[PDB]
Order: sequence, then C-alpha cells, then structure tokens
Amino acid sequence: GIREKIKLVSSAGTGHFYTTTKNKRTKPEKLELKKFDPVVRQHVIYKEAK
Amino acid sequence: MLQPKRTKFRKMHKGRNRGLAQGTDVSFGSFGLKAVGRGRLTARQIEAARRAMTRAVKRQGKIWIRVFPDKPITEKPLAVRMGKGKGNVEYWVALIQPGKVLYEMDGVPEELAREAFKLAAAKLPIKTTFVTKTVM
Amino acid sequence: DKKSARIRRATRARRKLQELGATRLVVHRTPRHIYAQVIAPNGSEVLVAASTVEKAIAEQLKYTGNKDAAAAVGKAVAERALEKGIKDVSFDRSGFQYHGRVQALADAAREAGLQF
Amino acid sequence: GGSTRNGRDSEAKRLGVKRFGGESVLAGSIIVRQRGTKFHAGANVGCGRDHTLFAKADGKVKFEVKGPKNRKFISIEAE
Amino acid sequence: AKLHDYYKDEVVKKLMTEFNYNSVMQVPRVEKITLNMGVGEAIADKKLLDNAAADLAAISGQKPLITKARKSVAGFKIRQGYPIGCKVTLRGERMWEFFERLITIAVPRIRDFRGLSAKSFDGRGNYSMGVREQIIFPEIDYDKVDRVRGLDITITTTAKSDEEGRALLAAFDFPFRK
RNA sequence: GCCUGGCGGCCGUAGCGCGGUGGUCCCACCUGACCCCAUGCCGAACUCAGAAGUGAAACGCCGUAGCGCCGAUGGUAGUGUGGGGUCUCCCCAUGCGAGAGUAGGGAACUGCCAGGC
RNA sequence: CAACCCGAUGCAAACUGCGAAUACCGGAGAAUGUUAUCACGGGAGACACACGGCGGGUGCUAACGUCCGUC
RNA sequence: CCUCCUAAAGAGUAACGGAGGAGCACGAAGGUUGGCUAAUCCUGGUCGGACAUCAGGAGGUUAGUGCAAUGGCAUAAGCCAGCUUGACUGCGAGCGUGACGGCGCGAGCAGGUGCGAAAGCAGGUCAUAGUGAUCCGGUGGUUCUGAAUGGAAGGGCCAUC
Ligand SMILES: [Mg+2]
Ligand SMILES: [Mg+2]
Ligand SMILES: [Mg+2]
Ligand SMILES: [Mg+2]
Ligand SMILES: [Mg+2]
Ligand SMILES: [Mg+2]
Ligand SMILES: [Mg+2]
Repeated sequence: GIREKIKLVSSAGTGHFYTTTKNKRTKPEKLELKKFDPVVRQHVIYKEAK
Repeated sequence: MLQPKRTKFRKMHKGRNRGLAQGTDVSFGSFGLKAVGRGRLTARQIEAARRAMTRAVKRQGKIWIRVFPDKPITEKPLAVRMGKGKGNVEYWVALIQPGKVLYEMDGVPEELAREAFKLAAAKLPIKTTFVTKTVM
Repeated sequence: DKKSARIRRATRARRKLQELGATRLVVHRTPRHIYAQVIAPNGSEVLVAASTVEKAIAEQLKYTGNKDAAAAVGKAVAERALEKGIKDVSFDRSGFQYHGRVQALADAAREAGLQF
Repeated sequence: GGSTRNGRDSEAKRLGVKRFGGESVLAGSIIVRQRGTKFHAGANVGCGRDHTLFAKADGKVKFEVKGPKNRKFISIEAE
Repeated sequence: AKLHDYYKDEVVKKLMTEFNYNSVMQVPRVEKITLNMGVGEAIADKKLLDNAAADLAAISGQKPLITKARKSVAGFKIRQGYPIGCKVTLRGERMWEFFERLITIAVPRIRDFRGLSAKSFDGRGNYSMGVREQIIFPEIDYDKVDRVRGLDITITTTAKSDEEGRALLAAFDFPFRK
C-alpha cells in the first residue's frame, strides 16, 4: 500500500470535499488543484493533502 | 541420442497422427527408406537403425535422416495414483506416418543399401520399403 | 520527403473531420502559390475553389503566395462559397502551421462571411 | 506442479452480427483489447475505454474492410 | 561567405569540367560541418562537460547541444538518459566562416601533420575527421584550459559519392596528402 | 484529349528494383532572412520576403519482369448426413471442398475541381 | 568450429503471410406441426449418473479408468 | 482476481491438466494542443572500447508500451514539449454479462471547466488483475426526524473511515 489516502477540501467555506490518494513520501508538498463542488455550483481551488 | 536442444514448452500434449506424410519422394540422397505404415520412432530407435545402417555402407556414401523426435511423451512412475500433474518427459518420440521418408542413402550401389536399409528397417517398429529416387 | 511528413502530420484531423462528416475548407500552400477548395463530406466532389493560379485573382496580385495574396484568396473562397450557399464549414490547415499565409485566407475568409 | 489458476468469462465477442435491428445503441462487438480486431466506423463508433465497438444511431449493421491495410471496420447503415 | 564565394567562383566550374556535370546542380555542394566532441565518462564529474561544451562553443559560435545517452546498453554506464555529448552542426555562413577558421589557421596550426589522411570516403563525399586534441584555436586565453579535448568534424557534402567527394573540398587547399 | 496540382475512391495485377524521359504553366529544389514564426544546436525542419539558377535530387510519366503481388483447371487434405471395416485409424454413397503447387495474369484502374497547351 | 543470409526438407495445444465442413446469429418465404414458443403465477422433484458413437485433456491413443464438449 | 492453451472457427466447460502473473504504480505516467518516429547492421569519424556521442546508407511496427500474457497500436495507445485539472457534479436512450448480490460499455441532456484559431477532444491511465458484501460504529454536512412543548441525545439522508 503505502499510498496514503487524502481528502481535498473546498477552498470555499463550503464543507464539500473530494477524496483521493498520494505518496506521502516521494512528494512532500500537499496537493492543491481546484475542482467543482455542487454546493457553490462553481469551480474552485481545493487544498489539504498531507 | 537425439532431441531438441531447446523447447518453449516442457510438455507436448498428445494428439494423434492423421495419415499421409509430407516428405514423400527423396530430395537429398538417391534411395532412402519409406513409411508404408503408421506409428512413432522412439528416437532411441532412429539411432539403433542409423548405426546398423551406417555399419555396412561403412564409411563410403552419405546418409540422411528426414525424421526427428521433438515430441516429449511423458511416463508416470510405478506406485503413483492418477491426477498429480502430468508425468515427466521420459523419452522423445518422432511422429511419422505412411509416406515419411525415414532415411536416405546416396553414395553407394543400389545393392549395398537395399541390403543395408533392409538391415536398418528391422530395428524400427513401423513397417517400411525401399525407394529409388523418382525423376520428376 | 518534406511533403510526405507534411501529409501524415495532418492525416489525423483529415479523418476526424471525415468522422464528423462536415464540409471542409482545404488549403494547400506552395513556395509560389496558395490554394483553397471546399470539398463536400464525401470528400469526392468539390463545391467551390478559389486559388492564386487563377488569372482573375492573380491579375490584381503583387505576387502569388504573399500572405496578402493568401488572403484575397480566402475571401474569394468565401465570396464564391456563399453565393453557392455553403456557409459554415470546417477549416483543414492540412499539415501547414496555422500562422502565416494560412492564418490568413482562413480568417480572411472568416471575416469574409464563412462561419468556423 | 505449481500450475493452475485462470481468468474467468470476460465473454468478449460480436453480439450484433451482420445487419441487425441495431437498437439506438446496441453492443455489436465487445471483444475487448481489440482496437483493430474490429474498428469503429460510420453511424456507429464510440469504441469505449475497453475498445468496445459502441454502435450509435439505430439500424442495420455493415461489417466491412477498407484502407489502412485491410482493417475490419464496423459501420451501421440505416434500414 | 568569404570561402563561400570561392565555391560559386573558381570552384564549381572546375568541378563542372571535372566530369562535365549535366547541370549547375550536379555540382557536389559542401553541406554543413558537424563537430561532436565525445564527452566520455561524464558520470564522474558531470562538470568538465559543461566546460567541454563551452569549449565546443569556443569554436562554433552556435550553442552546443549536450547529447544525451540512448539505448542505455552500456558496459560503460549509460542509463538511457544522462549527458554525454555536444555535436553542433554547421550552417551556411557559420558553415563557411568556420571553414575559414580551419584548413587555414587550425589544420595548419598542426602538431606534426605530415599529410592528412585523404581516407574518409563513404558514398556521399561524407568526410569526417577527429582533431585528437583541442588545437588551441582561438578559445579564451587558452592556457589554463582543461586536460586535452579533441572532437569530430564531418563535412557531409551533397557529393553523389566519394567518387566525387575527394574532388570537391579539394577546390580549396584541403591539407590531405599525396 | 494530353500534361500538372489539390481532394478522394479502391489498397500490392496498385509495391520495389532497373533503364529512359519532363520545367517560369504546375511542382519542386532554389535566393535572401533583421524580421512574423522556429532550432532542447542549426532558416535542416517549421516560417516570412522572393530574384537569379536547375530538373541534379524529389516528384510525375514511359518502358523493362529481376523480385513482390494476383492466380485458375485437375487432383489431393479435411468435413455435415447415411452406412461399413476397425486395437489408437480408415473405407463407401452423397453434399461441401481446402492449403500448397502448376498454367497463366501482371509495370493499376477511376471520380470531382483548378491551371497550362 | 560455427552466427546471420540463400537455396532445398520436416514439426507445433500455448506458430499463422492461408483456411474449410459446419455450428451459431439475423432477414425472407412455402408447407407441416393438436401454438411446439414467450411471460406471470400454484405444486414439484432433481443437483451420486452409466454405457455407446464423435472431438479431446489425463493415463500406457491401459482399464467395465478418470475429467470436459456433443448426440 | 488477471493472461494464454485445453475449448470441437459465436458464448460457455472439467481435471491434484500445461504455463505465468495480481493484493499495485502515477498530480503526472491524467487532459488537451503542436510537433516527432524505432531495433539492428554496414561504412566513415579524436580520446570511443563488440556496444557511449557524430555522419551517411541500409532496414521498416525485428522497437516501444510503468509490471504477466493475449489482443492492439503510425490517425499511433509509442516519444517530446506548452498550457492545464474532464481523475469534474447531477443524470442517462440503449445494451452486454450474471441464479442472485452485483460488474461492465455507453451516445446524449443540465451546470460548470481545461486545451485548440476551429471542427473538436476530455466523466483518468492501450484494454483486460491491483480486491471485501453486511453489521457495529467513527468523522463532516443537512433545520428530514426528534416519545408533553422548545431544545438536545439518538435516528434518517449525502459524503466518507
Ligand atoms: Mg464451435
Ligand atoms: Mg451436490
Ligand atoms: Mg455431481
Ligand atoms: Mg458427466
Ligand atoms: Mg466410465
Ligand atoms: Mg468460443
Ligand atoms: Mg496497462
């Protein structure tokens, strides 16, 4: 395994979030890369990824 | 004493001969030994036949072997139940059928050959017959 | 061959457009001339075609294949392909890099009326 | 020994041979892996992720063979 | 285009009559020098090469093209990628301005030279040659420098064949030998 | 109608080799390049502005069968149904009928638009 | 001594530049068939099969052997 | 669980039959756009050695696909680079495949994105393995419920461990 799980929270105050994984080791920095949360009905940045 | 130096697969299935060979008429020497029967050469025979064959023509003349073993054929030991994976390749058989020109003589009288093959094909299981050379 | 690589370099689009089945505007370039013809979906028959090797056009031309030349053409292509009715099509740069004399005659045909 | 195991069904094959009623979007030819065992063409294409010859607008099936060195190619003519 | 002019000048006509070439096109034209300078090792330092490159640039003004390994199959090393070269072909003006840098003040700036091997034939006037050592040609205060250097030099002329290659290139005092 | 270019249709009887031939119409190579645009170096390619030069290369056409390639007729192999001989294989009636090989064929054919005579 | 390559010769369940019979799918049509066909619902039993023909794996192309397909 | 054969040219099939693989990897190795095209050998070239790099010729999927095998790939699904987050959300005509639970393919619609001049392509990777039903709970959201009323605990619904 090793490929730890990760959750992408919406930059917007909204609580909606996305889910995926990433190699905690190799890549130190946490993943940030936008998406679309139904709530705001608009695309937006998504942070948090160990 | 004659087998494939290498095989992509360790064990060949089984199958069965379906008559009519391909290497009929001679195409190397000038005589040869034909099939006339169906069966398989234990390969250990082709030599027993070849050896005796040679030993007569002595040195003189060129000999041929248009047949080859290549086929595994396994054997399961004595005390051993059925269904334990296929057995192990004990020997190597050579599938031949009516027509296959077993061997082929060339540099020798049609006398010191007709009575060299006749001497040869007497070690083999499958019946045989002498062959000339056929013009066309 | 320089010409060979060219063809294969656009064989894709020149198939994807086919897949769609839409009248396309084919443009062919050359050191001294500029060509433009609007072939039908079947790719067999050509509906309209205005080029620089045509007396009429070339007549009022400074030099064939001079961007300005590869512009008046596209317009004439539109002019023709419009009186004929053919409006709104698909541009097939065909190997050549949409940028110069091709980025002309194309938009010189766009503004000319053709939709794409 | 150490030999056995084996995959499963994975059916894969033509399910719309020759001209068929060809629904609005039948299967036609699954045979996965196949990008070239059968190619997408005509009023049908798709060629899903698993290379499943889609089959668009309803109609008879064709099954041809054209350009790029033979090539199968499946297309559907309307009835 | 100094030496360049000479071509279309006294040259050509000479080669023309050389074998009554059917056209002023069937005249083998000098087509780009190539250069290369095999990096070698590299892995050891991966520094001297960035220099060796700057050295390759010393001659040809054009920026060196650090050639990367390929097949990877190397008892030497080579891991598919990894740095290992600096070719830099020669184009027109620089192709002749450089062909005005040597065969005059480089090849002549010998080290012994008793006759340049006129043996580099192939089937297209293709002539290549190694210098064995940076002839110290107009580098930069060429004294500190670095251990040896050397490199390669191909001509790649449009010669129909080395059965003509030799002829051309000779239209200019090409070292060679008898 | 002949020749050339553009897009196709069919994809090797359409391909390759070999010998010949065509040029300010077309096509190319070709000239110049600070520039538009471009080289992990290079105006080579991509690109622009175009003279002067040449069909050399490329491309097209013509011929040539060396090689690809197409390929009968006959027989052979196999096989569905019915029957029969029979130790793992065949045979007969009947319908289907290869593959290879042989005779031979063969140096593509064609539609639409444009340009030149 | 022997690699590649050329010519001539064989072999292959996990080789194929070839390729059937035929089985299967679909469309049309006549005739025959006590709708044989499909769907929904009440009731089941049955999931130890055996031999024989054909195509096979396994076994020794051994077994009234064993394991599949098919009648 | 995946691949090939057995498997008799649709599907499907057995054995303690013959062979191998998976319990992952990737924020790029995904998307798009522009461009590119191998192995191998021959000859020539400083150090270059059978085999580094350069030149020319031959050759033509004999290379390359992140990992098995099979099928497939030049319009490349191979290789390079620019900009990027479609590895989006709600749905889904109609199918394939299953005894079932379930798994798979999917054009097109709505809202919003990225790349392209545009037609257009993108709901993850050439495809087929890379997985665990239910329960019991954990976390976040929601005014659905809330045992006299208002709240709350707990429960539901959606996301998820
Ligand atoms: Mg079958
Ligand atoms: Mg039971
Ligand atoms: Mg049972
Ligand atoms: Mg049974
Ligand atoms: Mg029994
Ligand atoms: Mg099947
Ligand atoms: Mg994969």
